[PDB]
Amino acid sequence: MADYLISGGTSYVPDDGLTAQQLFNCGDGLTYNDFLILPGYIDFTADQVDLTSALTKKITLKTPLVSSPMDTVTEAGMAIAMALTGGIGFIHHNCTPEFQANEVRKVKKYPLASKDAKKQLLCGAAIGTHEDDKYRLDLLAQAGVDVVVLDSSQGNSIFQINMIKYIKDKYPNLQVIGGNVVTAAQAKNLIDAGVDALRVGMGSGSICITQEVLACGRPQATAVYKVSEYARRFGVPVIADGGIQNVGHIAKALALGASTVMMGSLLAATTEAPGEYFFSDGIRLKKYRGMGSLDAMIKVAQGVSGAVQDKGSIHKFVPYLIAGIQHSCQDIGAKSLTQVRAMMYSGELKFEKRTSSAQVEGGVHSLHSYEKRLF
Amino acid sequence: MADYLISGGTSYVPDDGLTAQQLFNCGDGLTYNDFLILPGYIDFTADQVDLTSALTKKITLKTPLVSSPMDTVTEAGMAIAMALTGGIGFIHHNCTPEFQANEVRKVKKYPLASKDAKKQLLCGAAIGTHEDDKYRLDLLAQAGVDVVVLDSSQGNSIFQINMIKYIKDKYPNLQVIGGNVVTAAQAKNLIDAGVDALRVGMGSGSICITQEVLACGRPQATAVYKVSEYARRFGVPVIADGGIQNVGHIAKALALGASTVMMGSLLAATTEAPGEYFFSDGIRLKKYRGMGSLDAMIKVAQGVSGAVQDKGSIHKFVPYLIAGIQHSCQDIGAKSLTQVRAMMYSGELKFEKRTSSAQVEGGVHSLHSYEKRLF
Amino acid sequence: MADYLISGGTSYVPDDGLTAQQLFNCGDGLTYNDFLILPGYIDFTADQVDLTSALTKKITLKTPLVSSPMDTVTEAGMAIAMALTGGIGFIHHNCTPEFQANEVRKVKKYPLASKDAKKQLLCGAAIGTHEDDKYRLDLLAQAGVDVVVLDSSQGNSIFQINMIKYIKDKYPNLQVIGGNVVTAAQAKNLIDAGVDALRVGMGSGSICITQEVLACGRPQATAVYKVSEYARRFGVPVIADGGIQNVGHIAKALALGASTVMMGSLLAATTEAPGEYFFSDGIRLKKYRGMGSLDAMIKVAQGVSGAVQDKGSIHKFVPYLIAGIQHSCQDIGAKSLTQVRAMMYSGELKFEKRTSSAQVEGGVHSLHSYEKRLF
Amino acid sequence: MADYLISGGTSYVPDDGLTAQQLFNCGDGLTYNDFLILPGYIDFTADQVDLTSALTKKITLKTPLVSSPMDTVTEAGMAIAMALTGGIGFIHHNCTPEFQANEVRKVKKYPLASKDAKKQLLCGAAIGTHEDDKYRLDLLAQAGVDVVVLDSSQGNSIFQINMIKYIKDKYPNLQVIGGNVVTAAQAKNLIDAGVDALRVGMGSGSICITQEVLACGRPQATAVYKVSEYARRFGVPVIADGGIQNVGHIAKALALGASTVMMGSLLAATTEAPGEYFFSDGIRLKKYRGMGSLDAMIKVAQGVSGAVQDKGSIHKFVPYLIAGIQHSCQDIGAKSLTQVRAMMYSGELKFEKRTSSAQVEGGVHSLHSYEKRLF
Ligand SMILES: NC(=O)c1ccc[n+]([C@@H]2O[C@H](COP(=O)([O-])OP(=O)(O)OC[C@H]3O[C@@H](n4cnc5c(N)ncnc54)[C@H](O)[C@@H]3O)[C@@H](O)[C@H]2O)c1
Ligand SMILES: NC(=O)c1ccc[n+]([C@@H]2O[C@H](COP(=O)([O-])OP(=O)(O)OC[C@H]3O[C@@H](n4cnc5c(N)ncnc54)[C@H](O)[C@@H]3O)[C@@H](O)[C@H]2O)c1
Ligand SMILES: NC(=O)c1ccc[n+]([C@@H]2O[C@H](COP(=O)([O-])OP(=O)(O)OC[C@H]3O[C@@H](n4cnc5c(N)ncnc54)[C@H](O)[C@@H]3O)[C@@H](O)[C@H]2O)c1
Ligand SMILES: NC(=O)c1ccc[n+]([C@@H]2O[C@H](COP(=O)([O-])OP(=O)(O)OC[C@H]3O[C@@H](n4cnc5c(N)ncnc54)[C@H](O)[C@@H]3O)[C@@H](O)[C@H]2O)c1
Ligand SMILES: O=c1[nH]cnc2c1ncn2[C@@H]1O[C@H](COP(=O)(O)O)[C@@H](O)[C@H]1O
Ligand SMILES: O=c1[nH]cnc2c1ncn2[C@@H]1O[C@H](COP(=O)(O)O)[C@@H](O)[C@H]1O
Ligand SMILES: O=c1[nH]cnc2c1ncn2[C@@H]1O[C@H](COP(=O)(O)O)[C@@H](O)[C@H]1O
Ligand SMILES: O=c1[nH]cnc2c1ncn2[C@@H]1O[C@H](COP(=O)(O)O)[C@@H](O)[C@H]1O
Repeated sequence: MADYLISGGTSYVPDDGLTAQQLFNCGDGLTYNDFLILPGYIDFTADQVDLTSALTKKITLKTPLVSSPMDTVTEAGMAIAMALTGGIGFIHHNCTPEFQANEVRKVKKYPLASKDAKKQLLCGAAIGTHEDDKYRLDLLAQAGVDVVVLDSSQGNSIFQINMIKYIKDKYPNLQVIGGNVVTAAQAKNLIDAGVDALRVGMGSGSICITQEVLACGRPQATAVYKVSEYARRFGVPVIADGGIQNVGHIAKALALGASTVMMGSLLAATTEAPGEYFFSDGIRLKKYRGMGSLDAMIKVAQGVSGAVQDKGSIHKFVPYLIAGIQHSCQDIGAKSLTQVRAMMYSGELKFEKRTSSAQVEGGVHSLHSYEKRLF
Repeated sequence: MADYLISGGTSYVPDDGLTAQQLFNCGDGLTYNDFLILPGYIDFTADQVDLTSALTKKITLKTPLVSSPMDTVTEAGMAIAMALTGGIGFIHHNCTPEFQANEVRKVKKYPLASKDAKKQLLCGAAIGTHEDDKYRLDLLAQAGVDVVVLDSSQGNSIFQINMIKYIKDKYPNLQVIGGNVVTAAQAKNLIDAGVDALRVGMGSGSICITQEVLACGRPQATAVYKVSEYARRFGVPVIADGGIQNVGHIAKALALGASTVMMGSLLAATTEAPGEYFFSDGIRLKKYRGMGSLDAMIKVAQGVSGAVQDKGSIHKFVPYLIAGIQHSCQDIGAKSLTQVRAMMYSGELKFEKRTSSAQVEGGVHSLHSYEKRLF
Repeated sequence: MADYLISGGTSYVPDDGLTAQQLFNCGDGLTYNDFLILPGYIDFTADQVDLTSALTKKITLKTPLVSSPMDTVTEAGMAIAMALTGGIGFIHHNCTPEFQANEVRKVKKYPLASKDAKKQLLCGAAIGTHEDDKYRLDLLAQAGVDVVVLDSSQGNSIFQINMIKYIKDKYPNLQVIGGNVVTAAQAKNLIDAGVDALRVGMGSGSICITQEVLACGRPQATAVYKVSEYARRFGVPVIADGGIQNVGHIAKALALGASTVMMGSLLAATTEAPGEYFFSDGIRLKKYRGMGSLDAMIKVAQGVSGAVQDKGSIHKFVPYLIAGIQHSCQDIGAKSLTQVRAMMYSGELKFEKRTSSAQVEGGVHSLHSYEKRLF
Repeated sequence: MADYLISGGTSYVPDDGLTAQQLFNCGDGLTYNDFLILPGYIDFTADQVDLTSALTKKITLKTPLVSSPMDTVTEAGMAIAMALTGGIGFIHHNCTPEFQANEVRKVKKYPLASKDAKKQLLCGAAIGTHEDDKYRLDLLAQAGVDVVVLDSSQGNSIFQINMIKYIKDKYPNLQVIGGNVVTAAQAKNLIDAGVDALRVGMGSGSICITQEVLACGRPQATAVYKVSEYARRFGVPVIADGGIQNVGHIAKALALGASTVMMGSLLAATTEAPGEYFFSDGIRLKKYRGMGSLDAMIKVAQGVSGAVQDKGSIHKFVPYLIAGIQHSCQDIGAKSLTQVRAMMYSGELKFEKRTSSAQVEGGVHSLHSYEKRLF
């Protein structure tokens, strides 16, 4: 009878909110803490949200947290902790090739464990783009790296396209990560070159000053939406880096179309981070450089050198991140991240822009003094 | 792997077209032959499209074609033909009450057959709104009418609300058809009164001049969309009358949210139409009056008296109408009318506005002479 | 110095007009005689405009005029005249398979000549979609047809995708024409199936009533723009049929992104058209049926049967069409049709919408009596 | 074949971003750090970007960095350093005429060297507008100044037009710099007066308070776009001053249509700056006054007096600025500044607006403490 015969299954569900296409075609450069996600319907508990998310076309992870190839964030002790909790790591290329191959060998021998066909835990390693970096890839492949990141500030070079053509005939089983891209044109110029997964976002890092120096980049959330919108046409996941201070930005990045979220500062200064601790004004903190900083080794500095206070160990930290992600996906109303992105591209999951006074009341306000403890 | 993990099930499906909400909020008064439906995907043959569509909250028909309570369109010989091919009829109230009760008795004794629980074919009968028309309803209920139409040019009266309150306590099993409404406010003021199904559209009849005389009404397709949009919130089907010359307007009316389509001129001058034929200039044609014409029996004329050439019998005519509806629902890409409306309200089924030169090339053009034969 | 150092090469060139993307995102359903092309700069004569335009991914023609597979427009005597003047023909499938294979054999044995590698003039032949039409393709391939048209009113069926998968492994050198499509979604669902060239436009034929009957289709010029916009992403030409009464609509269709223009009524009633002439009211005219008319051989009629007055022979007619196309491309300001489409997609070639009174003064007006002779 | 015959040369290149005309017609007053430039395609190294940019209609420089005629920024020791690294200087007019003529004589006798026909390095000198300043120009022409700046807060006076008419008949080979203009109307009222190059921007200086005092001016980037848009119609370069703290604003100013960038505070407190150093709270800093400050020599103050910490010498500083400009032009994707402006006015180079939270994450964030070293 009529209660099914008019529409069928779908109830009314009023039209409060903006969809993602309506939000990112107003022209404004929205970042993470500039919009938010409207809630939906809950019919499931929090702990039964599966965070299965693809890294490349062939590589699938159990949780979408991947780390960033920076010489103060990832080495072997980092990648074992990221892969052991279900993510993946990327050993930086700011060292000698035998050192990077040694560390990839170290992590590859060694619950949600993210292991390959031969039951060893996964590992990635970023390479450069210059001609001498073809020798690094042949040392990383002998140690058996599973995925490589063509680490560059600008991903639309003829050099990176030539490197992708160099990899996709000498190693047909190896997965490559093209980047960095922010616009859909340079997404096109890499997906036709054979990239298995893009890496979106330039300028919005916690240490990047390349928007302040080179006048280039774009706001982060618009990049994550408008590259993933193009990249799902060809079945290519994207990776969002930079701009993450908290678990809310991870949920926003996953909701806008990113598959995994790459984090630099939020995993910096852990126990598994390279380097060691030192004290400044009584606060235990570990230093955190950028790749384009002039502490890399007439040159321009696309980054700064700084320090971050510690946050303990990762095995007590990324459980908080994954628990925050499933609570956010509960309040959104989807049982998986795939269902989050399906509800977003289907127009069901609706967003809303957030003004400046709305931002300053979204946080902590109207208190004399507070202490913010997250877990 | 990634081909499911980004979106899942839903492919890309580019964003060509306007949805119905984007189409009917431009402000323009679009009618039937002023927009059209963009096609979709076919994975089914034409003849397996089921046209099951609700008439009221309790009454379900097998095909959405219902007839109009006009004294030159429906009597017993009409209603047996409409119910016998799966629709329903409405015996007009432009006669004495014993005549209408006699004809409803005649049709109720007497494939897709539209029969009740006691296996007799369904029948409706329109009543007035004045106080003496309470005696007509008590004669039609003794003959056992299944649904009644509160036939009025303006459906938001206190008189019609009082008649609905009079019916919904003396006959709790009887179904009522409130109308005519064109705006969502008078949809609200009847659905809270207890109407089982609305009847949308004033002024857009083939013989109505009440837009030209009383300056009231609205364009038909916008009425059918904006009342059905309100009426599906409460599980109330709507009926669209007027403006139909062809099977294309039936498909457009069903796609915009109407459940059944009421037709006056397209079933006028059939063999089962009341009256008899006469010849004028060698063309066999049967006359067709309007209810608000001054040939009803200081008064204003809300209708004209005219004539329509014949179209044979209904049992060879409504097979053409239902075959046109399933071909249109094939080209749209939905297996049922319920799926058509679900794709429309879900934003999947997309429309496009059509300009004046687009209308004049949509029909027949650039020929010396042609003959248009439909079946 | 500064006259080159500010911009370089590009002069000012003020911003009068609308680009094609700005024109076909206002939402309106623009057809051919509803907009027009703003002129540009001339630095070349008319006769040195080359009309080289691709039919499929592999087939290239010398002039973009192709004919339509209709049983009153194309047979062998038509296809020899179309191929002999540089176009191509498509022998209709409204006959027995041995008759169509015989006529394709007849045209394949037999200046701008459009010939293959073996120096015989090209020929196409439309096939159906049903299972028994697999036997027609194997008879047309023995006679050596160069391209086939999957002739259908709706090109997004599972049946046509299955036919394309059936052709693209049994005949890897054969070219297929998918259609008919009007929206970019069904362009996607065929280009991934392996179509070499799309055929855009439904409803806008000179004899189609399928917008008036099945409530489906879209205005023609918006279809030609929005499918070619999607189809040039994958290097797939499109073919525009219907809506052409004159050489102006051919120039508008080629400017919006179509590569070749398929014409039904404008080549009907020629000397090379099938059938024979007859007189009605003293005018020599030849009949012209539609495929969906009920004169094909419970069924709906998607077309009408009519007649067109004669226009002589093609060898005196298509020189007028190609001369009109190069005069239009002169006034636009591009030396080739490829340069027309490059100027259109680059935003250089600008358009302007045209209102109803602008249409009625664009034609002939303010005269007592006139005679319109075109060549 | 078809891969060239549809469009030709131009690939798809999706439509992500806003062009400059779409950006500066939203009405908002965008400045430098309020939008940014989307990247493009790289097929060239950084060091082969030529920064050849015109100063006037006749004067061409090798790098677009010019200095500002302020009595604490430019004297002879400044202009030799600016011209020696390829730019040009402007000796201020806040002194006696014999002193300015002496210093212009000093700089004119005395790699990318910016030299005239007689192989001496170029020099400019600003003059006033009052009647006694006609005597300054006749002393500067005897020492042989190559270009003069009519230094004024408002460039649309009858006084400055009379001075331009006074110069362009007594010195037909001398180049004049009209300014300051911010709107296209006062660009028109000077270009018809005979200006060889405009000087755009009022109020947006690092020491100007004339927006806070005289309620006049406009945001800087909109001025640089909307005067250069008018000025390239007549082949007139523009010079952008004020609002520059970094090399990113230089790249944004050059991308919006400026030919050279005039900088006041970014070259203040160098070794070649006039005056001498002093210490305040342990930081070596040199004072930096404004021309409209009441330290010029009932009057209103259009400027403030302040101080800037040192940045070393220019011969180690402007190599950083030019290296930042060619890295920015690499990431944009153009081999020259002329190609940057050609891609901008052609609609190829696309921009994007940047919100407030996008600005606060574009810089350094989420760190405990950092040190920002640029080279
Ligand atoms: N958030 C971001 O995306 C971002 C932004 C800025 C910097 N960074 C980091 O800063 C690091 C350095 O940035 P980068 O791109 O300048 O490093 P890079 O060494 O890859 O680039 C150096 C320059 O050389 C050019 N190049 C590439 N291949 C070349 C070749 N064969 N020959 C000559 N030149 C070649 C590049 O165009 C570039 O201008 C990167 O590792 C990146 O991770 C990241
Ligand atoms: N397409 C349309 O919707 C449309 C438009 C115009 C006319 N019509 C047809 O024309 C016919 C006549 O139209 P109508 O509405 O004027 O018929 P009606 O007899 O119902 O209305 C007559 C007038 O009396 C008023 N009325 C209702 N109840 C009353 C009561 N107890 N006491 C006093 N006045 C009362 C009504 O407001 C109306 O002004 C209708 O049967 C209708 O079918 C239809
Ligand atoms: N301008 C246009 O695009 C246009 C519009 C209308 C009609 N036409 C012409 O009208 C002709 C007839 O139109 P048509 O599409 O109905 O012809 P058709 O025979 O191809 O279609 C007949 C119906 O059968 C279905 N079909 C396809 N394959 C099938 C299969 N194996 N089994 C069962 N059903 C199958 C189709 O969906 C369709 O509903 C066409 O040749 C076309 O050229 C063209
Ligand atoms: N970013 C900027 O554009 C900006 C803004 C404010 C101030 N400034 C600086 O401040 C300095 C002083 O500004 P200013 O324009 O007031 O200096 P000014 O001496 O040129 O102007 C003084 C006033 O006299 C008027 N004037 C010009 N010629 C005159 C004449 N023959 N007779 C009488 N009056 C005449 C002017 O209109 C002005 O009101 C300028 O050197 C300028 O560089 C720059
Ligand atoms: O030196 C730099 N300048 C600008 N961006 C950088 C630099 N080094 C790394 N990045 C990017 O910053 C990301 C991490 O930033 P974060 O997550 O904000 O801390 C990395 O994944 C890189 O993409
Ligand atoms: O007299 C009248 N004036 C205006 N509308 C009328 C009149 N009589 C009937 N109608 C309406 O016209 C509809 C049928 O019109 P048609 O389908 O266009 O022929 C009926 O269902 C009534 O709603
Ligand atoms: O029967 C029909 N109904 C609707 N469209 C048709 C029919 N037959 C052919 N067509 C289309 O009409 C086109 C030619 O129409 P014309 O060029 O306007 O004369 C053909 O190429 C077909 O795509
Ligand atoms: O006194 C003043 N008030 C406002 N603007 C000034 C003044 N003096 C100089 N300017 C402008 O400020 C520009 C330099 O400012 P800056 O580059 O922001 O440091 C100069 O080129 C002048 O156009």
